[PDB]
Amino acid sequence: YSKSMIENKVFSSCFKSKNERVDAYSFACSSYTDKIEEYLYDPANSFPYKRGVKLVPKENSIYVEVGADTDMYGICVDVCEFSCTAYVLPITNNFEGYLVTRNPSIKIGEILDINNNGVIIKAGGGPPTAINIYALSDSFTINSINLIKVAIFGNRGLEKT
Amino acid sequence: ASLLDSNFVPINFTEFVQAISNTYKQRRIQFYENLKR
Amino acid sequence: ASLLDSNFVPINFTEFVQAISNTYKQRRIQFYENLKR
Amino acid sequence: MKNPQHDASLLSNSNEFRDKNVEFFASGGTRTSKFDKLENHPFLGYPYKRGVKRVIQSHYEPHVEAGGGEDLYGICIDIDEFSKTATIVPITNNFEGYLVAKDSTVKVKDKLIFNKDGALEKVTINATALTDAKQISNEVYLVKVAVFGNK
Amino acid sequence: LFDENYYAKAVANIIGEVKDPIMYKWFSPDQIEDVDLQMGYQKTVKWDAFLNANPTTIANEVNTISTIGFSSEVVRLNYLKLQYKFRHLKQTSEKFYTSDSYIGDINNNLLPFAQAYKLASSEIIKLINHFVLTGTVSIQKDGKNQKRLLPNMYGLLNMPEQIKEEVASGDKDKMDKIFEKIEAGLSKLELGDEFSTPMMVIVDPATSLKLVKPYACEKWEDVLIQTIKAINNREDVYIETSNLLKHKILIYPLNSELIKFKPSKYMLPTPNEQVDKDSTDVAHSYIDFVLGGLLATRKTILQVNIKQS
Amino acid sequence: LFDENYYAKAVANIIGEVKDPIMYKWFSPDQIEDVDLQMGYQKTVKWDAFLNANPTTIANEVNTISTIGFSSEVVRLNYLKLQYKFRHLKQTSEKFYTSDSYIGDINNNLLPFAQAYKLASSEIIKLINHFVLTGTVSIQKDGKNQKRLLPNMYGLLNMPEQIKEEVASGDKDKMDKIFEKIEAGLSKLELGDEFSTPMMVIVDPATSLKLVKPYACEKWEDVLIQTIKAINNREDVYIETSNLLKHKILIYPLNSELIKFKPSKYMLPTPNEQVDKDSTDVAHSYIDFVLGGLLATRKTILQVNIKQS
Amino acid sequence: INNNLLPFAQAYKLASSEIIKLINHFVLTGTVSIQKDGKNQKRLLPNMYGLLN
Repeated sequence: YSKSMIENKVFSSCFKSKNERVDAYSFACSSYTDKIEEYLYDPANSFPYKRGVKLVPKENSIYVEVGADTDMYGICVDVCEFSCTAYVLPITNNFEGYLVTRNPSIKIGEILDINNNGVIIKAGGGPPTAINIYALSDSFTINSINLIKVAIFGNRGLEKT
Repeated sequence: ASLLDSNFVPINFTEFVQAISNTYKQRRIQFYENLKR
Repeated sequence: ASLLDSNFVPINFTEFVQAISNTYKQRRIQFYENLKR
Repeated sequence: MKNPQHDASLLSNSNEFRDKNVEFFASGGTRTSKFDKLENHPFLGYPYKRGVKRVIQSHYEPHVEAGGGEDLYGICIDIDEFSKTATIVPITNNFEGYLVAKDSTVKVKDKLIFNKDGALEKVTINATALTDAKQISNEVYLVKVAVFGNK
Repeated sequence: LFDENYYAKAVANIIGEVKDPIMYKWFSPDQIEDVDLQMGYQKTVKWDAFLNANPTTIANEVNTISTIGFSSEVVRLNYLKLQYKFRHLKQTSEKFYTSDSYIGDINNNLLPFAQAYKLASSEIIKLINHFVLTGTVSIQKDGKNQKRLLPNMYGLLNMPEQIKEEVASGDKDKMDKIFEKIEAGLSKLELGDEFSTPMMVIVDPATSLKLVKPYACEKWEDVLIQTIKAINNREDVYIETSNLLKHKILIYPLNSELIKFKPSKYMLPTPNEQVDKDSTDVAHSYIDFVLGGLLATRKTILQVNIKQS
Repeated sequence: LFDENYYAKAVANIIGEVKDPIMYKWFSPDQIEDVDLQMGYQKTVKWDAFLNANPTTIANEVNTISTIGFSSEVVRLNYLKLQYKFRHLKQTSEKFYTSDSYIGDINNNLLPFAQAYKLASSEIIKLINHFVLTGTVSIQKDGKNQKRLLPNMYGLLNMPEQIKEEVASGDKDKMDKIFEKIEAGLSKLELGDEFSTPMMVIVDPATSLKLVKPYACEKWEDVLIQTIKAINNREDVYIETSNLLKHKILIYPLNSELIKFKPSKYMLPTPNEQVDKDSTDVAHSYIDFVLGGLLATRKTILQVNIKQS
Repeated sequence: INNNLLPFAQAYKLASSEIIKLINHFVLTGTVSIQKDGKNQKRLLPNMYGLLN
C-alpha cells in the first residue's frame, strides 16, 4: 500500500479526532535533538511505513525490512516513495506516536510487543518482550488499517512473559 | 478593460473577449450589491 | 503601533509581538462595532 | 520542597566556593549537553530527584510518580510547583547528577537500582555511584551517579 | 477593431440589454469565483490542520513539544465547451429591410445581427440555469434526450454523496409524510463547524402549493422554516420556487466553506470570430458557452424526491 | 526587522486572514479587558462601600455625623502558557516547490510557512474557544485524556459556586420536565440590583431541536425567552447554538459587573522567535498562547445538565 | 595537523574536488560507488543512466 493514496468528485466532510489519518504526522510529540536516519527499503517485499524495522546489509546497500522486537533497529516514521527511502528513528531514542497494529481491540495502558511483521500486538502472545511499549490510547480502525498511539522508551532489562 | 467604460477601445478580438468577461463579472458584482432578501 | 499601519516598521521581535497584540485587540473592537444582534 | 521559601532576618555568610553545590535545591545536572532530551509531565506526590514511572488510568492524561523497577520511565531533575509539572530525562538518555539514595550504605563503585520509591539502592542495573552518600538533612541522602540505562 | 468589425461593435453596444441570470439568487456573493479555462479539467487542493496531542506546558526547560499535522485532498472538475449557430441579416442589407419602426423580414423571420444576438443569448442563459440547478442538459419539458456529459460535472440536484430522501407514491399528497422525510434528512445533514450559515430552499410549484396549506393557525412553510432555523443557528432561511424542478425539494447552505461554484470565466455566452458570408443577404454567426464548475463537500445537500408512481 | 526575518514578514502579511474567534459572541464588548501577563497569577482587588447608619440631618450645631464604611475582596486568577510545534518548508526552498496554482508537496504534506501558520493558528483558536465555554482541554470526541489544569482556571460550564441543575435520564425527552428544572434554576439565580441587563443562552444542537417544538401555537423557545425576560427587566435575550456542548444549557448575564473576562493580551496565537533549521528543506516553528482569566460572581450562572444514562 | 583540522577555505576546496571526481565517474559509467571493486552501489532512480549503461 501507500501513505498518500486519488481524485475525488466531492470534498470529504470540530477540531477533535481529526488526527485519525493513515498519513498523519507520526510523532505525537516531537523534539529537536531527535536523530533521524535514511535507509533503502525493499519496494516489493513489505511496506515499512509506521512499522518496526531491522537493518539488512545486502550486497549492494544496507536496507531496512520489517522486523520483530528481538532484532529491531528502530521505527520507520516516514517514507519517500519517489526515491523509495525510509526514515528511521533509532531504538535508542524515545518515541510517542501512532503505529500500525493488527489487533482492533486494544485498551489504554496495555503492554505491547512488535511482531515479525513490525506490527504492534498484545504482549501476552507468549514471545518474551524486549522493548518497553505501552498503549497510550485505544486502537482505532481507518476504513482497513488499525492504528494505535504508543510510547516506546528503550529496551527492557530482563525479557518478560 | 470593461465595455462599461466608454473610454475603452479594444485592439483585437482577444481583447474584446476579455472585455466581455470583465463586463459579465462586474454585472454579477453589481447584482449582488443591489440584491435584497 | 499595529500591523494595520502601512507606515509602521518594527525594529525588533518584541515590537513585532506588541503589534500583533494590538492588531488582535483592534480586530476585536472592530468586530463588536460591526456586530448587530 | 525544592526551594522552601522562608524569610530570614540575617544574611547567611556564603564566601567559600567549595562544598557549596551538594544541596537539595541544586536542580539539573552537573554536566549537561545541549542535545539532551527533556520532557515535562504532570506529576503526583513529590518525585523530585527520583526515578519516575508513568501511570495511566472523568479521564485524564497519564502523569508520573516516584517509582522504578520494570516500570521505570525516567528521572525527574527539576520541578515547577506553580504549574505542578516536572521536567523528566527519559531513561534512554544518560544523566550525571545527584539523586536520592535510600540510606548511607551506598559507596563509590557501587551498582545501584531504582527501588519502588524511586530511590537508589545497592544491588538489572541502572546507574553507577560516583561518590559516597551524604546526608543533606534528616534522612535525605544524595549520591552522585552516572545513569546509563538498564544493564 | 470597432472600425473594422461591425458585429463586434454591435455586440458591445447591446451587451447591456441582456438580463442577468437567475442562478445568482441561488448562491451567496462569496460562493462564486471565476477560473481561466475553456475545455479540460482542473484540480483543486484543500489543505487542513489537526492537533496531534494536548498542548505542551512551557515551564523551566523542555525540548519535547506537541505537534500539529497537515493534510491535503484533491478534487477534479471537468469543463465542457458548447456552441450554437444562428442566422441573421448581413450588415449591408439592413437598409433594404428597415420598415416602419421595425427591421427584419416578418415573412421570412429574419432579424438584424444585434436583435438576433440578444434573443439568442437570453435563450442560452436560460439553458445554463437549467444545468446548474439540475445537472442535465435538455430542451424538452419531459427532460429526456439529455446530452451526454462528462463525469465530475454535476448540478445541485445530482451531486453524488449527499443525503437523498424518497417519498413513496402512496404518500404523494400527504404533507405530514413529506415533512417526516425532510426531518429525517435534516438530521442526517453534516455541517460540522460551519453550521452558522444561511440556508436556501428550492421547491417546485406543486410543492409550494402544498406548503401554504395549514399545518395539520400555522402553515407548513412556517414549520419548515423553524425546523431549519433549529440547525443553522437561527439564521436566515430563503425559499425559492423554480419551474425547472418536478416534485423535488432542495436544501443546502449558502456557505463558501461547504459549497463553492467555480465556473469558467467564459461560461456566459460569447460571440465567435467566424462569420459565414455568401452572395445572399443571409449570414451566420456562432455563440460559445462553457458548462461546469460546481464543487461541494460530502453530505451537505438534501435532495428530496416525491415519487409520483 | 522585516529585512532580516522573513518569517516575521510572512506572519504580518497573513495575520489578517485568520478569522475572529467565535467566543466573542458570548460576551459584551465591555466584559473583555486584556491584562499584561504571560504565565503566573494575578490578584484583583474589588472595593465596596456601605452605609453604617441613617444619614445625619444638618440643622443648628452638630458634630456627630453618620459614617460610611468600606470593604475589600481579593480574587486570584491563574494563567497558563502552552506551545505547539509544526513543520513547514524553508523560505529558500519554496521556489523549487512552486507548482501551478499551488505551492507545496502534495505527497509529503509540506506547506509554505505562510499557509502553515494560518492553518495552525485556526486550530489553536478552536481549542481556545472550547476551553472558555467548557473549562476543559481535550482533543478527542469522547472528551477523555484531558490535560490537567491549575486551580482558579474555570470555564463557564465548570465554574463552581453557581446554580447546577440535573435532569434525570428518565426525563431526557420530556421538555416539560426540562423547562421545570430551568425555572427552578432561574428562581435560585441571584442578580441583586444588576438584574437590568441582557441575558445569554447557549444550548447544544440536540436541545435546539427540542426547543422549536410546540409548547405543551407557541414554542418552547418562546416560553423560555418570556420567562427570562421576567427576571432581567425585559432586556434582550440571545440564544446561541454550539456543537462544543452536549446536553447542556448555559444561562448567564452579559453584565460586566457580574461576569468579567480578563484574558492575557497574549492569549491568541503568537509566533515564537525560535525556528529549527538544518541542512534539509524542512524547518520547524512554534506558536504560543495563554489560557485563563474568567472571573464571575457567585450564583450568577445556571448550568443545566441532561443526563443520558 | 595532529587532529586533521583545516581552515574552511582549504577544506571546502578539497571536498569539492572529491565530489567533482564522483560526478565525472557517474556521467561516464552511470553508477555511484566509492569502492574500486565497484560494489556497494547507491541505488538510483529509473531513467537515470550514464553513457556506459
